[PDB]
Amino acid sequence: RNKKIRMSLKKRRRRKGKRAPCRKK
Amino acid sequence: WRTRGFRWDLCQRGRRRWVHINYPPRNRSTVQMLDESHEKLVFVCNGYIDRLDPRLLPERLRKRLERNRKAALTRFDGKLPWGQAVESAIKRTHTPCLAFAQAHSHHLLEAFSMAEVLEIEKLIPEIREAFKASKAKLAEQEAQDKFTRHVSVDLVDLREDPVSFPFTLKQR
Amino acid sequence: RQMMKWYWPSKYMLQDVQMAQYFQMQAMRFAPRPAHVSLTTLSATMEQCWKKR
Amino acid sequence: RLSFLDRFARERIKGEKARQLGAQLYVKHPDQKPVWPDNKGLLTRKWPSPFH
Amino acid sequence: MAARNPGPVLNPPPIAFPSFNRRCQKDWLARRAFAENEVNGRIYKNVYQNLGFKGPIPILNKVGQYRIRMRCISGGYSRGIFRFTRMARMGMLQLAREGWLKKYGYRPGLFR
Amino acid sequence: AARRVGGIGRRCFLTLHCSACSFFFQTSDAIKLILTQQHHILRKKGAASKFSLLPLADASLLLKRRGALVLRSLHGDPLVGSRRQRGEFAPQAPTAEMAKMLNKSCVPCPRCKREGRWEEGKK
Amino acid sequence: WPVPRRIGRRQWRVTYLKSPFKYKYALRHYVFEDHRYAFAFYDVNSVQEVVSAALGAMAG
Amino acid sequence: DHYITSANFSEPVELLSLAEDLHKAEIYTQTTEKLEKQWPAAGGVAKGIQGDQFFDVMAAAVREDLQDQSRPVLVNELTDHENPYCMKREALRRLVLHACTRNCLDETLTDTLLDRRADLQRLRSKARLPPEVLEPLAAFVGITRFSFDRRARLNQKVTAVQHALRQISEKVEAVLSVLPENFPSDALHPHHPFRNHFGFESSVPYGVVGSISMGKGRKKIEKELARLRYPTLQRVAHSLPKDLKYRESVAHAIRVLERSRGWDFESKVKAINALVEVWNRLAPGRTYEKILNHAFPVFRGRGMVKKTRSRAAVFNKGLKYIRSLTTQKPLHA
Amino acid sequence: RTALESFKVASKNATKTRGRAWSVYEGWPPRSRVRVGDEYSKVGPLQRRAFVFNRVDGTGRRREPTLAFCCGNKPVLMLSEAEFEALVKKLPWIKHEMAEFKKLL
Amino acid sequence: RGKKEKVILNAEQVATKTRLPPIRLEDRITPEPPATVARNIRSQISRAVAGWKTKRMFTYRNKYRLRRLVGMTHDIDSDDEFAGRTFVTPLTKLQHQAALPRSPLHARFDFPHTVHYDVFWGPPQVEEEPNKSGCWVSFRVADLKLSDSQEQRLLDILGPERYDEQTGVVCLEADVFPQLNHNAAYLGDILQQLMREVKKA
Amino acid sequence: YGPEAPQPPAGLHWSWWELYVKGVNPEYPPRQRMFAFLTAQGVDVLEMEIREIEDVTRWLEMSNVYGEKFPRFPYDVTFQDKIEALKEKYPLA
Amino acid sequence: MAFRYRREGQFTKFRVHFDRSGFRPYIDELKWEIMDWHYKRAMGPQMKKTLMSYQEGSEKLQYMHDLIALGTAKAKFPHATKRFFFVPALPVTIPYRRSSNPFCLLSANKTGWLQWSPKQRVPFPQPLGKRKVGGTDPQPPVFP
Amino acid sequence: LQVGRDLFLVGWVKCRSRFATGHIQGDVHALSYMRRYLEKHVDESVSSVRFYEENFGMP
Amino acid sequence: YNRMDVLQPFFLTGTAGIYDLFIHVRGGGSSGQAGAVRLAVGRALVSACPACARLLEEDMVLYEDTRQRMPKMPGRMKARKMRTWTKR
RNA sequence: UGAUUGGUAUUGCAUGCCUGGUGACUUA
RNA sequence: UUAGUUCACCUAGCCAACACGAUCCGGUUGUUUGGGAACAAUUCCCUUCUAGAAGGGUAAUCUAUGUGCUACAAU
RNA sequence: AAAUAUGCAAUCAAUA
RNA sequence: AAGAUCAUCGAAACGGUAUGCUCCUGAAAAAAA
RNA sequence: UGGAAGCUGGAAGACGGAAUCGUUAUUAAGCGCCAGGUAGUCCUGGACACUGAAUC
RNA sequence: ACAUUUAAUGUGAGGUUGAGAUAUAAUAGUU
Ligand SMILES: [Zn+2]
Repeated sequence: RNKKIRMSLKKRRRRKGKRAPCRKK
Repeated sequence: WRTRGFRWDLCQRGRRRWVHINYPPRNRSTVQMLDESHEKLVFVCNGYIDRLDPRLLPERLRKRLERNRKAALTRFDGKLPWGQAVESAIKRTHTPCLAFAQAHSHHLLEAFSMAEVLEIEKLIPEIREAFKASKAKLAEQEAQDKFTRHVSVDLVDLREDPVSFPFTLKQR
Repeated sequence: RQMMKWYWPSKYMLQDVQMAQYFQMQAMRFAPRPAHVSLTTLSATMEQCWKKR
Repeated sequence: RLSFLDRFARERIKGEKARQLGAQLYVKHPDQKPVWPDNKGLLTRKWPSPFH
Repeated sequence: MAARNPGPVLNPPPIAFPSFNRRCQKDWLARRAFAENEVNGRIYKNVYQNLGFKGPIPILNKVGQYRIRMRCISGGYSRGIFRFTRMARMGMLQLAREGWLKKYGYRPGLFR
Repeated sequence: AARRVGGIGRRCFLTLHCSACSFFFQTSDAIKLILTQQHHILRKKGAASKFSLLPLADASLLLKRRGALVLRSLHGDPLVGSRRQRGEFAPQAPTAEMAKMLNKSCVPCPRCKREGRWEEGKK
Repeated sequence: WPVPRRIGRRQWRVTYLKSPFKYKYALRHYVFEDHRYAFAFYDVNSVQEVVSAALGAMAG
Repeated sequence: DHYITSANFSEPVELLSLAEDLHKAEIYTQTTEKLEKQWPAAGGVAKGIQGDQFFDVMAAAVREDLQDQSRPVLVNELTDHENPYCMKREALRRLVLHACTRNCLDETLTDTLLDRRADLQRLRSKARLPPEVLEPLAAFVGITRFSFDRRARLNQKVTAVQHALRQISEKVEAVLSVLPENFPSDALHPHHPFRNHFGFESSVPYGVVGSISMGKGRKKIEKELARLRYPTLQRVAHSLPKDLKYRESVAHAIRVLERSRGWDFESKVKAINALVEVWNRLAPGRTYEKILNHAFPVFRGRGMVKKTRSRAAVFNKGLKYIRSLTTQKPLHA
Repeated sequence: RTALESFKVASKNATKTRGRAWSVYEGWPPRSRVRVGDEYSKVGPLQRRAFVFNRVDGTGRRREPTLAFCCGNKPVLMLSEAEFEALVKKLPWIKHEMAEFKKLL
Repeated sequence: RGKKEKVILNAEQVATKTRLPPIRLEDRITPEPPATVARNIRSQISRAVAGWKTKRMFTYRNKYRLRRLVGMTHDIDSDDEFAGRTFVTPLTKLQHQAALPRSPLHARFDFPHTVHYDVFWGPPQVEEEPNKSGCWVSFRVADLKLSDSQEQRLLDILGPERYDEQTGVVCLEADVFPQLNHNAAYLGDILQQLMREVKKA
Repeated sequence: YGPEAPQPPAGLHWSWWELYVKGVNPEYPPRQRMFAFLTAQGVDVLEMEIREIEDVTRWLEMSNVYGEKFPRFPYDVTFQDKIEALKEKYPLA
Repeated sequence: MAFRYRREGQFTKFRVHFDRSGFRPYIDELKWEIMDWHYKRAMGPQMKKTLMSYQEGSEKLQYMHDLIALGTAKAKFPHATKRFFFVPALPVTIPYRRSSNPFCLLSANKTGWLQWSPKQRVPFPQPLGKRKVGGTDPQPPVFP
Repeated sequence: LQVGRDLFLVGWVKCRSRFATGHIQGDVHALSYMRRYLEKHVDESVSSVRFYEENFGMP
Repeated sequence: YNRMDVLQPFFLTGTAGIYDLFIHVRGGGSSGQAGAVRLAVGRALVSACPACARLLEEDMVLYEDTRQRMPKMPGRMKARKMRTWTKR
């Protein structure tokens, strides 16, 4: 899907409490 | 990816057959249904058998084959990448064969060579003896099979308001 | 159950209109209502209690 | 049923197959048919078909 | 187009009596097959999960929930179908314009 | 606070803590500890399906991709599911499940070497 | 006399095209409505009377 | 519709029949009022039901049976409404529709006219108490010798009293033994030797008022489930597989299905029945464990998975193969 | 314990006639089979296993004798008694066809 | 659009033609017997072991191994267990051990509480109103008036979800059956068992 | 002439279920045949469901109007097995 | 929050699943209602015509059926000069559920029949404008 | 429009800043009610009212 | 600018520091909440001293902006945005 | 847990219903 | 309980939503098992090691058009 | 100051 | 919720096509550099 | 070539020629969020909110 | 909670009408 939505899901995980990188690698 | 099928087994390949036949044959005898009980079709045609001799292979290919085959679980189906050396090592023998098929579906079932056919012909009586023994066993087979169901224990005869009318039937 | 509740109900199971059945229903709907088993047994129990006072 | 009866009365049906099928289906009124749902599913294949 | 020979104004078909649709009949067949075989698929999955193996269940290909499609009840079309209506665009339009939804809170005067 | 990993509410859906001490970690660390402490778990329980996972008791093997990928397969993505799992249906903390598994396995706490405890969240 | 308690209004939508074929940019909305209103009786002694009134009040 | 030939169908006869039906409805309402005044329920209907006194039950049953006997049978309505409010309102509505509506506005205002009648307003708060007001409360309390229906409760009490009197003639012990309350719960049905399994039948109406199955009645399992405090899966908790793993699995499944919504009781029973046999005729769990573990080691090596060719290569390369033993158009032409 | 004993007795008595939830599992190849061939139950130069057993039906209620040929243990072809008799009847034609095809080769 | 070519069946085709039609979905409507279920399971397992495997199978097996190691599976120990078929189900046990009042004048709870349930009424309807079969009981721990240990046991047993701290209230729900009477009876039985367990503190 | 009046089960003045089961209203000779066959076999038809009644009606009609080879069920299931199951489930009173 | 009651329904409309919003459907009721409407409109007038065809033996048949069923037949005919009017009725086809609601109009029914009235000034399924309810005109169309 | 919807009247109406016109059809009682409403029950300045082209007994 | 939106009426009326402010806000965003709080503070100040509302009139503190977001339209990506129309 | 009276074959240049684009809709 | 039931043309669009005329088959219909394109190719090759549960390189072709998504801006 | 340790939406005080 | 405030590392440190191992759904998204 | 993630990244790309499109202030532009397609699947369609201008 | 067991279960052997043409005895004895 869209890169922006993928980043949004990663940010949601971070807010939930999982430290995941935001780099689009 | 859309507008495609769902089966990858078709892309894959099934069990390797002992006797290989061009199915449907270019030249074969008239197909006659063996019986109506299970709709088996029978025909006779020409088949070939291939065998591979590891000795007649290069050292590298032979060691790779041994490595793939002698492992705990056979790797790559216990074969080697196709090539001239493997083709030369493989030896093909031609022999007439008898093949069976399933009606309508027309899926190949088995292929029997002349040696197999003659041997089963010579061993026909033993087949009848084994069938007789199995038929004799069928008695106890059915006797044990008829009690294979798990049955629910339900209230066969429940009266109206059993709590308020426990009068008719009672012990002590 | 949820997946088996999509289309219309069968249109060939609709009751037919018959004059004989209409007359039968008209006659039957006036049937009398008898006294209740509870009250009959109450009378019987009253009689028994009076007998065995 | 009404449309086919009208067209049959006016002789506007050409195909004999169509005439026969429509006559067998619509000529007899439902109340007079021995079996109202005489067939179901495909028109030319009878209802309890083990092949369709 | 400004039809050169306009025809009579035809009465619309009955709402509750759709025309024959073998696709809809087969959809109903699949629905009932899934309803009947739902327990057996659960047993299959229980056995596989207990044995710890991710094996296929071919019979579900034929008697599964995923062989069922939402087809229009009044039109028979198998696209643009909502659960809240179970009918396609034209079926919904005919039902709404015939006045069968006034009782059920439909508000034709609302755009959004 | 711009990218602080707690949300505004300091959510810790993956954190687990021991009630006997102040030790706390997350679900991946719990899985790694479970794989490392097989001997203790097997001893308490007491070629074979029971011991098939023993090779994974080596730190170097786990560090190697051969073991790291097994670790990541065992510990999947509880916070990643289907796209329809959003709004009211967003994933919930599996900390309760992880704590129950740890307590039933009787794995020892690294900081106090106890047997039980291991409540959810962070103390 | 119960204590009246008004409840909000709910709605739902189903969206369809305006045409039988093509023209995806022409769309139509079907909007439905519901209303809810709550009345609370406290320390009810005349249970039969209250229930009868509540159930017989329903209209339409 | 043919012209009138017999006066039976004449309009004045119809008006007379409507008037007679309205008169019968008024007579029924008067009779109900007289019954209410003659056999009042002290303390309220709900309190009388909760107390469960013999006199209160007897009076309520007598009043209900008298009302049932006195309820008329009207000509213009096929619904024998037990509520005088409903009967009177329907009669008034029928008369209004027949000979009081000038136009659509009147046909719509009929309902407002009915609702604006003071007598109907009074009768609106005099309907019978529905069972669910107290039946769930009684079930929660744990009362099994109970019945929301007054006539049924009276029948139960009177039967118990008759049985006690049969012995009333070491005698108090026998009388108490015959008393209903002192009957063991295990002995109610042989197949369920456990207590607190049977409850009181609910008096809530059941069935389909109008359909192709208007008088079908309860189903086989529904009849049984209506007579239990709450269902249990003890029916299938026997003859489990001898294999220990399968026995544990089926026991866990039964325990979970006992507390699970979305599953019908018949569905659970059939699922257990099929699962038991499936496990019975399957191979040993330990053997399956060994075979699967040997087939799928911890680490996946190369060449351990069946090779798969591309779909386009397998199929989309033109016509190359057809499977047909008897075909008049083989691929050779 | 007493309640469970009573329930056991009642359930057994009720379910005696219809079903007792027995098991007739025997593994593959079935242990009640009849061998066909040498000590390894192999027939022919290609070493094809053969055994006769009472095959089960889809409902698991009735069984029929059947001869099964296996490439090792996997069954490839299975013949009922009627099918075997039909094949015996047809063999002379099969022999003629095989001879003709051998001459062709 | 034209007629499809007509093929005159050969004598061979007529002689080698199936005498019954293939199984249809209308026939599949009939459920699969347990014998067929077991046979299909055995065939699939045998094929997968024979070599039609996949990486998902390996991952699933590893996950199952982890579950077994943590002890959340039905595997049986070879030495601890290997070296009954009829049992009383938990709900039957609850019913059997439950104590019911002798008459409506006897109370088996003895503490303040409120019982809530929902009932649906309206004009004639063909579909039953969903979500109208559950019932619950609410009470205050202070009203229950237990010792500190018993109160702690009650709170721990009921969990934080069933405990509202603002007003010191605690609620117990029962929506396990589609019938309100059955749910109420189950709720009463579980409440009695909960009180017994609390007193065990 | 005319159809026999229905027997109310209990506390009723009519029953469409009995008429439907007997195939009197709506009239359906195939359903009448199904009712007669089940009664002869010993199955309480009134206790059966609509689904089972329709299934048996269809099976009987197919068998009558296509031959004894039909209907054909998968997994070696038989119409005799279906009839035995129905008889066991709904014994005739 | 400037317009609260205007947006009251927005939350349920947009950001809630149907299965959790509490909104009650209409399909499972209108499905039966439409068929009821069609069946009544098709059968009622024919029933009335059949009833009024003879119009002379109606009372005699009622008397005979009352004798057969009740055995008295004096409920409708106390004497020779009493007239019993027959109200047309049709079978009830929609499986309404019997409910404890004492005010339900179709729960005390026991005959499985409902009275039918040919007169209704207000048309129930009011279409929009010139549209006619489907299945209303069976006469075949005529083209120019 | 509200009055016509309640009275089941048909036809058309046309209102503007200073005038209004309309053609109404329906039952006699409904027409009389509409006439009374227009004459006496209008919440706007009504300096003049006129009725014309009255017909009865239409099929 | 949001702080000034909130606290300007105090400065305009000259009561800066005279009053302690307690605010309960819900919904919207930073600027919307600031505007709502500005309106509430102006209303509270005029209630405290009605004669001083002239100082707020010119600044337009006592104005309630009821404008709502423009609804998205069918056939449009936003309230007014659309795809790029291609000729032929 | 209540199935059915063939054709998704041509003819939108026969039509109904329904849509797109352009035009209009002024009174006292 | 609140629908522009509005009019004219573009022989504009939809017979594949449906109905209804003309005309054509009734197999120009249903059912069963599968497939329904572009991501090649050769267990891709080679090396080590008891076996890898190891290590390294090679890899063409893709006519044009419209619309969306994501990207490139300091010195 | 022995008070707090502080980011904001699209529903709900007629009940959080 | 993001774009926030604040405060660090900081310029192809951009871009993310591509690449066998891993995760989610489902009976089925397989093999593969 | 279902979607998501991770290790490596020798894929183009430095605002894009003739030409060409959207847009009336809680609008443009930016940002996130979510009902529905009754398993999974879009950057489509339909909405929601937050920041939020300039120009004749 | 107090809780083995309704009758069988033999060969190393687990695949019960075969999930199917297309070179390797690969697999469940050897090949
Ligand atoms: Zn610790």
